[PDB]
Amino acid sequence: MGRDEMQMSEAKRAYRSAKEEGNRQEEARWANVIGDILKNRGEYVEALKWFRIDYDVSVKYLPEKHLLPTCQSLGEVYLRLEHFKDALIYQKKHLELAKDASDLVEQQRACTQLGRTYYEMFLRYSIRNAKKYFKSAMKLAQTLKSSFLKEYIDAHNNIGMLQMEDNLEEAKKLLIRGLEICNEEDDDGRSRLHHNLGNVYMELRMWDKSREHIEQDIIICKKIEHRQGEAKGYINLGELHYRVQKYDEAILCYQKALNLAQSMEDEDALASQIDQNIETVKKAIEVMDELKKEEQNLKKLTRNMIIAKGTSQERKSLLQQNASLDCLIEKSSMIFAWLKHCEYAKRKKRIASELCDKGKLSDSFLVIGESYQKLRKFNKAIKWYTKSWEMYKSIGNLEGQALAKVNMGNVLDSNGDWAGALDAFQEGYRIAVEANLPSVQLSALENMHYSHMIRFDNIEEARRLQ
Amino acid sequence: KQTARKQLATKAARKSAPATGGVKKPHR
Repeated sequence: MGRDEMQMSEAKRAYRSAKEEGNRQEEARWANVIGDILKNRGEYVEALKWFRIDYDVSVKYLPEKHLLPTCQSLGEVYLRLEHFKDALIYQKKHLELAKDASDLVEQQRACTQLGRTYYEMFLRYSIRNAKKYFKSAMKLAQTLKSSFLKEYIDAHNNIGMLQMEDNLEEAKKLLIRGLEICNEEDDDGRSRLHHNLGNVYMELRMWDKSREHIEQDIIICKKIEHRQGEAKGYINLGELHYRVQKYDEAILCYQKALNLAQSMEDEDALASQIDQNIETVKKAIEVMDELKKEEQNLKKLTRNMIIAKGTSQERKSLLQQNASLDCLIEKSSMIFAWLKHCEYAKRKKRIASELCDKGKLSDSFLVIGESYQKLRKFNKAIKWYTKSWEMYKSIGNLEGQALAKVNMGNVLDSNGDWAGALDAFQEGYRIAVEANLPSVQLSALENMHYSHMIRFDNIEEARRLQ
Repeated sequence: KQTARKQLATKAARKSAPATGGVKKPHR
């Protein structure tokens, strides 16, 4: 970046010169160039200034063709400023200007960018358009096919990325395939490919492999000197450490990402989400301290039951131990420490079975089944979930059956049974409505609408939202 | 999705791919 000092002076020189000679086309070409340097420096408002004046020179004196790249860059900067409506305006004008000329390549670019803006809106109808434009972009990169290599690999990248936000396996396939294409022929595409690969891996719970991939995304961003890049690589390495109970490393990676974000003038929102993450981990640390204090309390109650066995203080200390275990599963489930959750759930089931309680035993069955699903141990999860369902049947519990059915459907979905998943959601709604419990109906409706929204059924989903 | 019955969840980050060209190339 030792060359970005004079490389601006020469471009500002050429802009003032095309202004002094009335070379309108080169006024606008150099306005674009300088706006692009400003964009690559994180100066998005100041990029918008001489992207607006490039747009204006093109509209005033230049043919319509000039409007086509300028609308892209303009629509890009609005995206990085979190101005989505504003982006979409020029993004769509870009698509129009590319269709009326039918050059296909620019039509690919406009579709990739449309899919980007919609994907980014949805995390904050949107998923439908996102999938539509990402798929169209992939098809327009296949049609374009050492010619459109970048666009092809990038379209693979974006389509794989769209998959996981719950099709982890096809995302795995697409991203690994794109990386294979890269090796078949230190690139900025490998950055995002490694990035989303580590993200899907850490969703599949394989930490070390996700660690490796996130780690090289960081390294490659350090080499390219892509500051925002390694800010996102550090924020995801911090996510890795946070999900695996390593909080001090998490705050280290989050502070590093903060320093990267705060060195750019117009990356304010990323720095605010980094601050938000840092305080979330700070709060989880207190939650963990509560965990460990109640664990010590549990050790004391265990020594009290060992001494008061058969005394009828055995049952009292047993229910005290059940209460401690319930507090413990609650704290263990706020933070995402699902292994401790499984521990506490299992020990709750052992002391419910000893206490000859059907209700507590059904609850411990539900919590052990949730603990097993959140590990992505789906078969063991459905076995414990049906255990809890059939135990809730034997007693006068309709809530429990509804809960067990809904969560069982969640497991079914995440295993690839979209059909049985929604069927279980709807059965859960059946029991839910049949027992006049409002919140379980709400949750069942929420996953029903989810199942339908991910299946592109607008009418049904919009009806459930009501 | 939704688990039926205050969790502490951090925000992750994703990386989309830009379009490959919005820049203009002047003459000199």
